[PDB]
Amino acid sequence: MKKLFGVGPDLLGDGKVLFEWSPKGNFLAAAGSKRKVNIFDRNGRLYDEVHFPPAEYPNPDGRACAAAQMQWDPAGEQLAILPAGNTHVFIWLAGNKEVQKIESEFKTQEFSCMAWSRNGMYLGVATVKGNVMMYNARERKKTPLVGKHTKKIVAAAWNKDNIMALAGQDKTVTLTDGVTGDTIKTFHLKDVPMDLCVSDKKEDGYSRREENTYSLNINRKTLYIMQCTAEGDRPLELAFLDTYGPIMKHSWFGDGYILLGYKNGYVAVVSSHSREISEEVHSGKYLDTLTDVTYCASLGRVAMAGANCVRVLDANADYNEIKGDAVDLDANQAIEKVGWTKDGQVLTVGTHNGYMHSFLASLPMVYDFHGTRVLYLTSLLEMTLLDVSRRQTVARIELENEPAFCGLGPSHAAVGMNNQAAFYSLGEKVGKVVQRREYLGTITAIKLNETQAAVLTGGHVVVHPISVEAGHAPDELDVVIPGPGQPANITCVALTPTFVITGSRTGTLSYYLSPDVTPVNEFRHD
Repeated sequence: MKKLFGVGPDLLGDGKVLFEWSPKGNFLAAAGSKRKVNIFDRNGRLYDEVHFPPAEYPNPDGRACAAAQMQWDPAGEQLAILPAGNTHVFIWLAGNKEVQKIESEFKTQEFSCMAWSRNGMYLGVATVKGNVMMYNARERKKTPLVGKHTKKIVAAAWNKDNIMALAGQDKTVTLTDGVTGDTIKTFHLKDVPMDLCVSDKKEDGYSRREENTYSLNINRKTLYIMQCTAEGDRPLELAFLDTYGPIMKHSWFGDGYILLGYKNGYVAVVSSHSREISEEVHSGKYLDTLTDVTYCASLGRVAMAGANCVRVLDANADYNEIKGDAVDLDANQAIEKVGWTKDGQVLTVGTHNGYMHSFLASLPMVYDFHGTRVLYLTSLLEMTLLDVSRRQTVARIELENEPAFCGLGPSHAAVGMNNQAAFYSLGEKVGKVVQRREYLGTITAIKLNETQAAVLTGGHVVVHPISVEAGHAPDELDVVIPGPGQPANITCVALTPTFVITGSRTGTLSYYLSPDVTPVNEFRHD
């Protein structure tokens, strides 16, 4: 991979880096030893800095993390930071930057773990005495629930059934409803778990599509799979080989698969169904240390957390160490948490002494084709007009605006965060700022030709020659193809020099011989 961004022990301190990505992909919150969380950007810039109050139970270990267990809800609206040794839960809003300090309603009781709902409207944060507070995102009220466990709940996860599930130190799994507040089911473990991953167990029979099968890594060696969907009520026993090491943390992923991250660098995958349950489909030695395993369920990428390096396993290619994706770091750190973006853009690597490490994955598909020339992208700052046939660089188009679209015209290239048209000429200057047209609507289907860009924005084919001279404005030069007074129905436009081909919803494939507004032909796609 190529290095995108990385922070030393300055905004984190000389400690372990624990992170979680937003599902939006534009926010990454990394917490280090010092009591500050660095919310990052898609480029890795510091989006927001939050300062914690002095903790009532400060951490005596320097090589650790200030946040006990933080996570992002799968909606991208709130960040629930849970600092270590505190009596508060910081809901960080990604919209207005304000920190919602939710005090503990259990009369100054130290929190242990939290869990985000898959729907996003529910939140359950656990204490070290087993008490779990209830918080709803849609109403902003705090509801205390006194008594769920008798000891510290190490981790917790929600499900799609709105059932609060907990992994407490009292060797119990409480499946309490998030609406009625009643314990629906209770599963008794044999020892102390440390994680809780709730995902579907697909079988060849009939199983429920909602998250109802739970899984807990017990003693960091043994994983129980109890089904609640349609079959059985017992934790179906899994026996794993002791030579592979201890599973430091499991994480359910894929089609019922289990990401068995064995602490000795071993990786296994166990399928979960009725016929064979205890078999290990994936078997291979990959590292010597595995302090963290993780999965992104969009690219099939499994990241390792070794003592010195980070190995990327491509689940699309049967968990192979792609060294073009794998990362070797300096021999003075120890990757404690490794992660992916929830949709997957950046390999996120956190070491034990504050080296924030983040690496751009396989490059995004920001490409447009106009003949053999391809307006593809090589990095988030510059896309590259590079011909496939010649493999010799034609244009390294710098993108001051965010790369979200590229309109490959023979004259210009329109880039921007789907409303800005950062028109980038491809002639005398590569990537020059021709126009910065923050359009009135989203730039849906722009089409650039030798003069104009058919900026189909707001359902209107905005047609305007991009090379606007000094003293002129493209805004008045926007020749709206379904002009003001004509209904807008075009959902794709093929701006060509011969014809401005506009694909309407009504089928009016209009053919404007003059590039502005006048047709000599109009195809009716009935």
